[PDB]
Amino acid sequence: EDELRVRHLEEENRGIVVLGINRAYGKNSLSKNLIKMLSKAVDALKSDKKVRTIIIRSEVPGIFCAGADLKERAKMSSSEVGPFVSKIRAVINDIANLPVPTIAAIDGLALGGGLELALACDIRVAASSAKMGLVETKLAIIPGGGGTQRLPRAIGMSLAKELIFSARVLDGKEAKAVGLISHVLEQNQEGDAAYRKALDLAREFLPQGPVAMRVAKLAINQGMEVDLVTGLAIEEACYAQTIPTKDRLEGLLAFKEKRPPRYKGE
Amino acid sequence: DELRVRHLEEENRGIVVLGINRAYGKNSLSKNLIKMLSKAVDALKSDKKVRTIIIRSEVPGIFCAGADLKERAKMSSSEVGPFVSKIRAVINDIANLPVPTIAAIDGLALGGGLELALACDIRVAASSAKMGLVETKLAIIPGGGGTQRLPRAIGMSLAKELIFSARVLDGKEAKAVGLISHVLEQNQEGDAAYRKALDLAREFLPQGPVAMRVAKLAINQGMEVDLVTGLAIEEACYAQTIPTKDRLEGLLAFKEKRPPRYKGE
Amino acid sequence: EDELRVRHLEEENRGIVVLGINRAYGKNSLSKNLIKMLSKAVDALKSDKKVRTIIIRSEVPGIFCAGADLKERAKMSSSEVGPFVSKIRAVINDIANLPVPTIAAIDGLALGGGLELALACDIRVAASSAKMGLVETKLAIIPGGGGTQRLPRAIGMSLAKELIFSARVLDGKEAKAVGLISHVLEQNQEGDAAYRKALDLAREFLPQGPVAMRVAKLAINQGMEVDLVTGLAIEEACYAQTIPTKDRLEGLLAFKEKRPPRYKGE
Amino acid sequence: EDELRVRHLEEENRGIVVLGINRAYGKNSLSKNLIKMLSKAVDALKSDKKVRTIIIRSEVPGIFCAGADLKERAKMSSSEVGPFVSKIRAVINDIANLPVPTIAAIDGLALGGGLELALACDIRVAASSAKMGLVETKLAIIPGGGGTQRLPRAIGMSLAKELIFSARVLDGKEAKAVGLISHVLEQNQEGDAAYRKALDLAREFLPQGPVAMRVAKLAINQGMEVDLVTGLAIEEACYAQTIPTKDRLEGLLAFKEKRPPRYKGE
Amino acid sequence: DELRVRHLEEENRGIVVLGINRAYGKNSLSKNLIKMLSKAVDALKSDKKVRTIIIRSEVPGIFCAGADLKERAKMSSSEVGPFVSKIRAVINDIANLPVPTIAAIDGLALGGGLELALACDIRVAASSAKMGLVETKLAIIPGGGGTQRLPRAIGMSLAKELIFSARVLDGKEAKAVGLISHVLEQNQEGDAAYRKALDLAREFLPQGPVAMRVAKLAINQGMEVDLVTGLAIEEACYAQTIPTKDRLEGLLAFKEKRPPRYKGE
Amino acid sequence: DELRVRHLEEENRGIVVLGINRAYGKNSLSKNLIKMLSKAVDALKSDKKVRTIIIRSEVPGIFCAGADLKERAKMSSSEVGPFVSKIRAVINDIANLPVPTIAAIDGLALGGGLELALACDIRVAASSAKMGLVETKLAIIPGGGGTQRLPRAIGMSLAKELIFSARVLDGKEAKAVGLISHVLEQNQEGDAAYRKALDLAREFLPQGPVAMRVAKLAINQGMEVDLVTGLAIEEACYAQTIPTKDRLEGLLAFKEKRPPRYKGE
Repeated sequence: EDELRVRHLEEENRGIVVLGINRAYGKNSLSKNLIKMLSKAVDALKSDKKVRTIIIRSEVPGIFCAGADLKERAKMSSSEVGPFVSKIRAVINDIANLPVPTIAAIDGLALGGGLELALACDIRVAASSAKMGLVETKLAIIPGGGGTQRLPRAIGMSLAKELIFSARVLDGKEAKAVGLISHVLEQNQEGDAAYRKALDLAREFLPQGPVAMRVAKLAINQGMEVDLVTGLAIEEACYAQTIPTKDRLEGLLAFKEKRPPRYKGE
Repeated sequence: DELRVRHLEEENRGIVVLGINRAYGKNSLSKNLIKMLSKAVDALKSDKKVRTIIIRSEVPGIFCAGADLKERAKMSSSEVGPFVSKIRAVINDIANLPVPTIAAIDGLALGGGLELALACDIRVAASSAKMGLVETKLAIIPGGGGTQRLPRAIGMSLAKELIFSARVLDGKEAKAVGLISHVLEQNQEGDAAYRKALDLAREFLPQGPVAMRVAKLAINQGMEVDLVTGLAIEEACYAQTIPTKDRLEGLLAFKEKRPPRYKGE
Repeated sequence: EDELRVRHLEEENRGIVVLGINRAYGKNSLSKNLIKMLSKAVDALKSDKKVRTIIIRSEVPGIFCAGADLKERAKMSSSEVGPFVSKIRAVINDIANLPVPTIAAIDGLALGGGLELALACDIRVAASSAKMGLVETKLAIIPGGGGTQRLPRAIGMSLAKELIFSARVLDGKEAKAVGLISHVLEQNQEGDAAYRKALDLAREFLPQGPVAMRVAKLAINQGMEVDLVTGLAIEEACYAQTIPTKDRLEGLLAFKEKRPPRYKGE
Repeated sequence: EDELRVRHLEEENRGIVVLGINRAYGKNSLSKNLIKMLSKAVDALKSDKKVRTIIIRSEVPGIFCAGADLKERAKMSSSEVGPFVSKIRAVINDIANLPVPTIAAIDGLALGGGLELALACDIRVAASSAKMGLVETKLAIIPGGGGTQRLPRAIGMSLAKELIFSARVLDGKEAKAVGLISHVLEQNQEGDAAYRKALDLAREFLPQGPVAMRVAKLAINQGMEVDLVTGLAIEEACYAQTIPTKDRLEGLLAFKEKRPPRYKGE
Repeated sequence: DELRVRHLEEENRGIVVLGINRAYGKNSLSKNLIKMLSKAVDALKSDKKVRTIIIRSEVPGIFCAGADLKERAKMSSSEVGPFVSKIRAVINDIANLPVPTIAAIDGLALGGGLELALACDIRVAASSAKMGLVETKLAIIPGGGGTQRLPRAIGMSLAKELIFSARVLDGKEAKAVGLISHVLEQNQEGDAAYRKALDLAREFLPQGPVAMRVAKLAINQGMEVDLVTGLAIEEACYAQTIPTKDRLEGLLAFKEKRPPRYKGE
Repeated sequence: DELRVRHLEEENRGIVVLGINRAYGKNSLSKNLIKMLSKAVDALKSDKKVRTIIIRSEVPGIFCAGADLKERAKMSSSEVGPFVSKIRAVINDIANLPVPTIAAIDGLALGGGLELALACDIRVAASSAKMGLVETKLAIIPGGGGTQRLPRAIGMSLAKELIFSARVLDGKEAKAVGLISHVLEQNQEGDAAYRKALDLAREFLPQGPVAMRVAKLAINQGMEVDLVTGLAIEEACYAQTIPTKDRLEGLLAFKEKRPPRYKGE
């Protein structure tokens, strides 16, 4: 539908792919079709061994993602609501599990599923003028795209509760103050400052061992959700996977030869 | 009268205030207060109209100083553990209250007092309020859930330092370590935190009663298990809002550009 | 060997034991020998009945611990690397489980296993000019001393990922900002300002009931890795161990006679 | 009134407390009034210090507990059902947490809440002609008293799913075969064979250290629901509570003096 | 034709059968069979009429021998992990199917085949059927969920012994160790397990569909978290059956003393 | 010399036997025996050639009666806990040994003795051998990890009954409740369990040593967390066998129709 663009950058950004939501007519809302294409694009990247970092952003200035489509929802029977919402929770969850580092570039409004999708990314950067929040309670529903789990985990229980309870919408500076995002930018004339920073942060990842980066992610994500001792065992298991890699040795042969390693993900 | 339960009205309709009023014992958690607190909390657990609860003190300069140190000295060792466990228990029921809860700290909050506040979803305190867990200074440990809720609320390292040092912080410091989410200058009446709490609670009033409750359950429950199980819980909680009249009124209210009229169901 | 010195301070500071890494020629790297001595000291302190607080520091200005020695590593068989790194992970984990309060005085560089050792301590104090990070990914490996677990738990998942993915090194001032350390200050002329602070902090711990302090640490460490309900049960079981102590009585007595308590452990 | 009987036995049964359900007119179903009494009797029994073992049984021949009273349920508006069922669940869980060993004597029908009640007990004894099961699915609902959790834990997930999915009722012998009960025996002329076997089993628990017995239950119940390593720290904290008991020393003293021990709790 | 998905009728209406038809390679989990399997499994997740699913083999004497050994020798080290994980993931989706699942083992079930059976809620096998995880004999380990579901199904001790020894058991032994819940003597047609499966399936058909699904969720999810969280999960699952027409029918039927007639809703 | 650690050979190569030779105390867990046991276990953790470990007593009719009472009665309150923890810690180190472990029970196995056995992967015992946890009869509770390993091994209800009644079971009863995986009639030499253990041990030897090690890790670690994390752990362990020469050998062996010859790596 062209509503979702999957670009593979080059040159200086080689190794970076970008997922851009282009559906201004719907405020980039999650229509039953946009999640299909999203779910489709996500599975594709799951196995894409070339990718080293993934940026998720919008190509519609002023808007990141307004969440689920109110229009379609009001035309859904109760027995259909649950299934559709769970579909969104699952795609958002697959995104949280992408193999490489993920960065959400919020240059605009990010509500409900929009922020939940961003919460699924490893890192979030946003313009100070961007607005985000989970307003589900004002509609007598609750965040249904993982938000009740990821928000408390990212900023703490007390603040995640207050935001969800008051269904308050924060701006870039506020989100930054509560830790919702790790970098607050000054919006530029093209309305893509968050994206530029994300790209910049991404390049910063490109020079590392592809295999080490992926298992580092796995150790962090998996370990945080089990007791520390099991987490340590998981760290050992991920570390073991970097040992028989050419890259491990290429790393050593690069510093001994005083030269930038040329990792291949092997 | 050592425990006041007020159902506010008009603009504050839906807000219930639990006020500790034991000036004589510095609002210490005596056997009696603990009993009345438990009755109060259980009754509210089943109250259908409440949309937010505020826990505060009706004695200026004092939130709650903790367990009655006098009664403790009059308990045999075999009675200590059971008693302290009753404190840990009631404080845990407060943490599980169905609706949003706000602790208004306008005075001293020590031991069980601070733990009581920790059981609340949100904490608001005056700058001049003093709070801390000084159990280690008495050769014991926080026993009202503090060893669990303090590290969870501000991180392990800071929680450990505070407990190991038995340090007491003022409102400003509490805000700085994230022990509370709102801090402000005490006012002439000595109820600044309470006034602020009231304003914050009003912000919760307009939301769907059913969704607010299951939202609380998904957060409290989900945070204590792996994320995947958490998502399943979020799914089971969301599912309960679908067949509610409220959910429909929300979509209707949105379509008729007007304020939603929620009644729970 | 004087590579790992164990000082048992006394009078005014009695109860405080200082563990000093002194391997200037190797930047306090975790050589095979060091971990062996470290493990012996840790295990010794484990059962020491007079300790009340342990401070871990370097006696080498500008260097806390550079992490795993890159020399010895480049000389290991792929089947040896794993077990070596695991020994580091294990000892660092024994430090995490020391029975009493532990403080890390970071007056110098803390990289890889060095920062991981500091993470294993209960509290971290550092100089603003001190550097620290986990740059493993740059070498196509991941943190192996527990970093993938403790870093995310201490400063949050997103920031921990950003630091590990980019392999960024922070200074004390930045570490404070992200909550990596609890106390930051300006290095003094002696180059031991973190240490002075650590010492001052440890002294705040001395007056408290020794038994209560140990089970408080047990309740917290253990409770943070399980559900809150079980954590409450743990707190109860830990509290129970303070009820039949002489110190608990002394405490209620001191309070009565309005005087300073005199604790002896039991 | 006498719908719930609490008896404090003596002579050779001193220490055994019997809780008998006596509501024949309603098949001992869990009516609003019966759950209240049960909750009161349960709450009081926790703080009870002389109790050494509790037996839950029925004063009515051929019937243990039919579960919830379908009469009241039909008169309950949808908004009242969930809260009432969670109350049955909570009380049954309190039964699961009683301090001393618990034994369910099943001399009759045990359906739904009745069986869930028996599952909250540490040990289940039943007449071979006793019938028991969770038939909620035949009513388009699910076990609501902890059955979805306790049945799978007690006899395994596969067998638990089959019983709940088919809403099958088993007899005492098939219950023993699937491990639902520990002891099964031929019913006697009195119709209280299970109860008699429970008393004998109970008497086997009396001669043991009361404190050790209690913390042992805590250690078993709590450690089973968390990772094993945390479970080991829980065992540690529980063992500690027996160390400063006079009973521990009595045990050692009784062994030396080759004579039966005389414990008193403390 | 390698994967037949049937929607039975008559007395079996509501039962869906997924049959593996690849005698060519002992129903081995080839790249194609896996893609087809995943497509069908995903399709069944949204199938709103199915009330129970049975997984079986349409090839007498063989259930599924596991991953295709021929294809494996052609994969690079970098291709193995991904492929094995795909299998582990598809087997996990089967384990998460909304309705009751029954594995009918009338033949050989090795590695992925036995792991596939472990993903089903219930297993029935002919006494002459052989099954096991022999990965260790090939210097690898069960990679389809076996190291997790086997210990959970039969216990740690027995699972390690089977995996350490890479031993193959027959239906009778599988019954003895609790690996299967139902064992029967095989028949000429070679489909005795499938026949028993259908009969068991029919036992499930009359129950409330919504209650059946949330019961399965409560059991699967609660089992992998602490008991208390598990009770909260049960509460949330039970709540979803409260506002259903089926639940009122259940009560109406009991009062009219007739068999209830459920429709999901 | 109270603990012999021998590395067998000729058909038994790869098997190491751990023998408790301390009859003057019923093989009780003395400070000294614990020190030695801990040293052996820690040494075995790096022994690159071992493929299976057997723990048994070289004293007829006795496995291990647990901690030594004589020493205990000489320890002050402050020393018991630390010592008991030391027992729990070493027994836990045994549960974590890298290779399959079999406990050969040919005699009395009480307290720490049975607990040590519970730490092994598999338990074999003579029908006449006796074992149990009688701590509660001494006013204490199992302190070697029994409160945790027993319930997990035979179920909560049974472990509670055994611990509460401080009952002693014989090999036959141990088999019936699942406490042990194999029971034999004792032989004239009084080492029937040992011979069984050796035979069972020899069945492990041919398998890929790397795969065996990571198989145990997947099983032990996966069983203590949620299934999903467990599947992730299995993936990480599976991944380690991919770049091994043993895996390739396994496939080549099959192809050339000949028994595989693994050397680890």
